[PDB]
Amino acid sequence: GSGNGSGGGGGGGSGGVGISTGTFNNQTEFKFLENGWVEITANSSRLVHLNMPESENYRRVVVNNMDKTAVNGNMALDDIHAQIVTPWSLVDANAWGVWFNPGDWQLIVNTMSELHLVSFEQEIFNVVLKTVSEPPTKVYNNDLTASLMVALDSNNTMPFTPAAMRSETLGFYPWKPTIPTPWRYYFQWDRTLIPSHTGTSGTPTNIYHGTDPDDVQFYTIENSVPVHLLRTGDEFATGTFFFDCKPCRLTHTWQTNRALGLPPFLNSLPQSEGATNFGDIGVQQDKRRGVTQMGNTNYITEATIMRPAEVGYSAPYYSFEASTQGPFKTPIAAGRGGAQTDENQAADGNPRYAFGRQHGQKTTTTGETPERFTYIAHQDTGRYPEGDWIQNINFNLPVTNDNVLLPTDPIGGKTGINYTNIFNTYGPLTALNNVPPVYPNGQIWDKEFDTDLKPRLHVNAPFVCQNNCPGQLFVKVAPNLTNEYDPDASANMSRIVTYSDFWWKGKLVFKAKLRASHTWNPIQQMSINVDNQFNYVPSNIGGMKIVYEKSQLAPRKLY
Amino acid sequence: SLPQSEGATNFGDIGVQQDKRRGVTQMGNTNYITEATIMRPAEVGYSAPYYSFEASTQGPFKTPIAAGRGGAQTDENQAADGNPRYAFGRQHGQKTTTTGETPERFTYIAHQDTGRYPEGDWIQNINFNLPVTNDNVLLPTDPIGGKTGINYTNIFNTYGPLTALNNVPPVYPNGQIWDKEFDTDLKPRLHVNAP
Amino acid sequence: GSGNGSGGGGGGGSGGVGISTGTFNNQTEFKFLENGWVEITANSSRLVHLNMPESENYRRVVVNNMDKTAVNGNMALDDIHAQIVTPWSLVDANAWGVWFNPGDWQLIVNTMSELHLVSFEQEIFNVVLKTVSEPPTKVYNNDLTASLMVALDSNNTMPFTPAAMRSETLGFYPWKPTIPTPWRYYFQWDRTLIPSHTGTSGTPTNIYHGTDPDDVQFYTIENSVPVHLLRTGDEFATGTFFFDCKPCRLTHTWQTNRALGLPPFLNSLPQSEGATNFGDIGVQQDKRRGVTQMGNTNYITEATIMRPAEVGYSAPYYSFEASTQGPFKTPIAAGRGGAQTDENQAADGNPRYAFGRQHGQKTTTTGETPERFTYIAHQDTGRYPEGDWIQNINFNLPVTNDNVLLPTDPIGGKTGINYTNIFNTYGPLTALNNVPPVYPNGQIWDKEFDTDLKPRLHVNAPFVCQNNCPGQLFVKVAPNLTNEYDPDASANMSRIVTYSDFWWKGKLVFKAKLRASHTWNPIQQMSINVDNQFNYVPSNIGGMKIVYEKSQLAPRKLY
Amino acid sequence: AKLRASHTWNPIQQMSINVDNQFNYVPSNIGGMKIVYEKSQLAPRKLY
DNA sequence: ATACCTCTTGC
DNA sequence: ATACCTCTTGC
DNA sequence: ATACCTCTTGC
DNA sequence: ATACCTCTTGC
DNA sequence: ATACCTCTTGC
Ligand SMILES: [Mg+2]
Ligand SMILES: [Mg+2]
Ligand SMILES: [Mg+2]
Ligand SMILES: [Mg+2]
Ligand SMILES: [Mg+2]
Ligand SMILES: [Mg+2]
Ligand SMILES: [Mg+2]
Ligand SMILES: [Mg+2]
Repeated sequence: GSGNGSGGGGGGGSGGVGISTGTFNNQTEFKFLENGWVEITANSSRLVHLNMPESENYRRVVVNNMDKTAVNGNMALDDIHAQIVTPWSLVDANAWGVWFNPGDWQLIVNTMSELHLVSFEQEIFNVVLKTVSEPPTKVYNNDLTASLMVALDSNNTMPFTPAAMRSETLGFYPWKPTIPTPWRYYFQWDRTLIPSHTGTSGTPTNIYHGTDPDDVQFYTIENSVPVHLLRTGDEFATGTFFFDCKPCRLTHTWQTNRALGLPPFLNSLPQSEGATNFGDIGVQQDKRRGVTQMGNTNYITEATIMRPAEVGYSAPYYSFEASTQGPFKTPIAAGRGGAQTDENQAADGNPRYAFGRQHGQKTTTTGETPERFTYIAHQDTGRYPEGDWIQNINFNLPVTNDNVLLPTDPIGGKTGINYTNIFNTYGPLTALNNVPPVYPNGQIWDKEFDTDLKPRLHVNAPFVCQNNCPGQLFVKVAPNLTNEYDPDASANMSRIVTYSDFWWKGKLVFKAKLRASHTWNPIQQMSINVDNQFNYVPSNIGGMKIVYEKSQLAPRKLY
Repeated sequence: SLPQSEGATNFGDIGVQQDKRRGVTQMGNTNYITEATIMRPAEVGYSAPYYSFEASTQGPFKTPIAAGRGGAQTDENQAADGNPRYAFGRQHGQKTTTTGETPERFTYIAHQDTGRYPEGDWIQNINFNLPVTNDNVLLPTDPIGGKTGINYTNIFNTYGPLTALNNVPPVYPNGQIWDKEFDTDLKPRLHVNAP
Repeated sequence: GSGNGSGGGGGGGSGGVGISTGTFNNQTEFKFLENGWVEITANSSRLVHLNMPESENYRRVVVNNMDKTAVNGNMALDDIHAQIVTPWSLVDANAWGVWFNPGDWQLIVNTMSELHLVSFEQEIFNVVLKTVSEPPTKVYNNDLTASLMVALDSNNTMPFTPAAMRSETLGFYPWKPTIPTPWRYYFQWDRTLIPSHTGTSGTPTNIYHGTDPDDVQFYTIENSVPVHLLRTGDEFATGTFFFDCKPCRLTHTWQTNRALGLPPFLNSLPQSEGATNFGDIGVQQDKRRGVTQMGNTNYITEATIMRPAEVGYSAPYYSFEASTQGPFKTPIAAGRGGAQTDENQAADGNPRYAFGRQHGQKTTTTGETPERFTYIAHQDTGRYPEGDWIQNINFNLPVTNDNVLLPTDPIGGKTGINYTNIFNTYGPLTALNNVPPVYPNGQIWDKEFDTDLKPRLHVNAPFVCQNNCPGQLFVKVAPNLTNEYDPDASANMSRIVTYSDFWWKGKLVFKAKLRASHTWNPIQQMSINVDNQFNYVPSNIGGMKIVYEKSQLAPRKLY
Repeated sequence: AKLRASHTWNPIQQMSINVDNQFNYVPSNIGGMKIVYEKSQLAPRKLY
């Protein structure tokens, strides 16, 4: 029935028991420079809460949903894999929402034309630790001398696990607390699994072989980073980090192979208004002057005519490939979009995000179903397979069935397939763009692969750091023991129930550039209205939510 | 959900409905999120036709690969496309005393797990309604062009802007060490004969 | 039902109540220098836990398992001895495992050729003390003003008790806490005990005489070291210590007397492959040219021929000798090894380690039986007695039974004995090596004897400090009293239940040298594989273990 | 070239001799010689 | 033109 | 802030 | 350590 | 006080 | 008197 004793505070220049060590700031600054450059500084802070780990051990676990895949035709459902599980927790902040609110986004997006990522740093403070002790009256006392541990993997020794890919970054609301996630990482494993269908006879091999001892790697924080111990008075801070990576644009393109170059001169123009009064080239398709890449005909049509190269490309879908560890969907860059979609035509390439209350779902809404959406980029660089086709070289037309392959004809005798599903047109002439950011649920920057050769882009984030990326930040509560402890014993050790709270504050800097009017007509711009109006404000209860928004609004020539 | 005792059957469990999990995919239609669905930043390795022979002005020739294969599902017998094979005489490794003019040989199987296991591949209809119907899926089993011993994986290709991979590794002692680059305007990102 | 009061923290430059005083680091550094020297720096930290002593007294206890020895034929089982028991606890860290993990070991061992011990220092911090107070609800409160005591025997006044000899050093896992052991030391005593056998009639004298007052020595910390008192804010640190001792090699030898020098020229060579096509010297054994140490014959054989000196030596076993205080096994240097062993032939010289979870045994395994092993060095410098023999000087052969003594003939009329059991061949020509390290359970360095003349080596560790060795570190909880205390009273004093936790961190430095290829064939190297693969990783539960590994892998000429 | 350094807790793969291959590295009683092939990228590295 | 199984008892 | 059982590997 | 809804009544 | 799996983007 | 959709490859 004691308060513990209240203990007394000694005082240095950067801290003590009853001395704050930090300052809260989650404010965003725009600073206009000469020539239309802007320096955007975004501050962000949060109160973070964290419990002691389940157990102070590292574990090696295997996951096995064999049963589900055992089904036949449920290949895609495979979740098998191995992983190391640590006692540490990770503080990840890589995600649009952590840093900006809508108002901000708006601005950026409407007035700028390109954006560069500059630097970033973070710090922790006002640390606090309390212990619970318990008729179920729970009491809480500060444990003045206990500690919080912190480690920053600046060397990037640990494997990299961006958490946004699972919606586990921090929260997006400055005024409400949040937490870090428990850290874990992939551990190697061999695995086989033969695809099958409903109609498939017997049991296609489906097994977990084990682990290529060659491929083994087991890391630990303890052995690789220096751990800091903070007490309340303590505080920690990373330096400032600078990024090396390309800029990101905020404009989208729209021309496709069809709109490149000099359109054909029309010998004949309409003479009155009306949406049926077309113009006419006025020349026999087989009599026109110009250039093609087709040696046989004399036809020259908007679809035949030569273009300098090729925007976009086509690839297989839905493709699953498989290697040593099981199958996985083959990614695309492009996505699709347009008039012939409307989220329902929604296909391959468009990404889809799913998430919780901490990241956008309405706070007050009950029921644990995740909120979702499919981002549909503005950039018209994807494909409409249905429109594709292939024909015989003789090119005698109108064309015969025997000389043409359609998205309609079935391949391999399977009805619901056609060449477009296994087609691929990437090649030296291909040209395209990087994905666009996705607010607020998009990852912001990402690490590059350590392969000898490399992707030309990643699909999860727009900024890929060329060199090293900022090291991960882990934390964890220091074990607080009871008076009984026998390491020699097999049992798990008992600890005092302990937990901690601390504030975290970060600063992320971008640099961008104002855009300027070039066309006569105005352009698209994000804006509020009666329809969405409520998405941007709390409910009479404090309901909040963050809807997704687009990024590359304005157009730009492609050529 | 974690296991509570040792034993190679005590798996852990995510503990969430596959169609209820949070996260990201590159698939606009479902709500499924599985280790195979989930989005990855890009793609290691690629898949290519085999055994492919192409032909130009001077005759046909095998189309080369970078990757090779390897792993648990091989053991030199599964040995396929990509793995290189060296053959040679006494001056270069074959036992000096051994008589008989048959060359000694081997197939180098790299350690780097960057190749493909075609059998495992598959393709399905966009509607992605599953478990899947035969009509909506193409397998390494179904025969293409009406030829039994063929399937899409033989003419498939997945190289693309997202692809990522490594250079071959050296091969002692029979590997070439360095090599000249082609005088074309555009160039290979690597050669397969030397590092 | 109070929290004690929580007390308030004052602040100096090196500490306070809510100020951390240390940094956790258990990381290992390799720093490559010019000429292939490396500086290996190994850091290591632990959370140490410690309870108040059973009693604040020094006691003088005698141990007596008379009964067991009383048996007859159970001489070896004698455990008698005297000892002082202190209230202090000892922090010992002298043991391979404290400092390196396997990964490390690997490296070292595969790429280096010799290793030197350089310096070492340690420190303690983030001290904490709590008190337990108690329906059995135990509550824990910090006692802000209580203290921890610490003493460092830099003068080496206390008798030296390396704890690894009993597996009581600290733990080997950075991520799990551990503890110090209770300190005690031998106290002199006189004792007699006549060996006997099963078949032995009556009661062989078997007694504890007492104590040669001459030989008496009783030390106390208090009277010999300065004790520091740390409070939470306090922290302590030893200087840095430098070792003076020989290097240790990481290569083993293999030639025996048989492989020294110029082999005999073969006048006749094989002409085809096959493991039966031997070569032939081609000269009558009694007609060859060369040198022996045998004046009588003319025989010259690989076993007769003279060698420059003698590798290895032979000694009695199993020998027990006895002096003033009872019997004890006579130690050997060599051990044995090879083809004719396989842990089952395992004899005299090979050492055997036994230990708990804190030191390698599987953490999850239940049941208090110790894990064990017998280290079998790679260096081929031991003997195979069975092979030995002795013969009459006349050397007329083939030899007669009357002229030869075998490992088979029984000595003293005892069946199960032969000369080799009491044999000894050490002598001026003998040559040999130091023991090799034993990871992870081996002691690392050891003190030298204060005798006028000295051992040429120790068997428990490879590094013996020539001068002084780093002083022992003791700690102990300061008595925390109740309000009642009467020193004048005979009863034991009552104390508040108190205990403490603190982190300890050390740094140990070696310096080594890279090795280089010299032979055509590759050599042995430690490596992982399917078979051992799991020894190096945690179980799905957090099971851990550390298997033993070898040290002198590569070979080296001996001559 | 550049020396490598330990980073994981577990040791890694390493080329080594043993009873099985032992003879590949030495001449026969006749002078038989041979050179077997060996691997090159033994150790692992994160890819990401 | 020999230095402790390389270069290198060099520099 | 460890030197050969003190102070004191100081001075 | 408050300046006209940011940074910034700074520089 | 984060740099490309150590020390060490140090010196 | 042409520089990457302005002024402005200026200053
Ligand atoms: Mg650093
Ligand atoms: Mg570094
Ligand atoms: Mg393997
Ligand atoms: Mg592998
Ligand atoms: Mg002193
Ligand atoms: Mg002294
Ligand atoms: Mg006497
Ligand atoms: Mg005496």
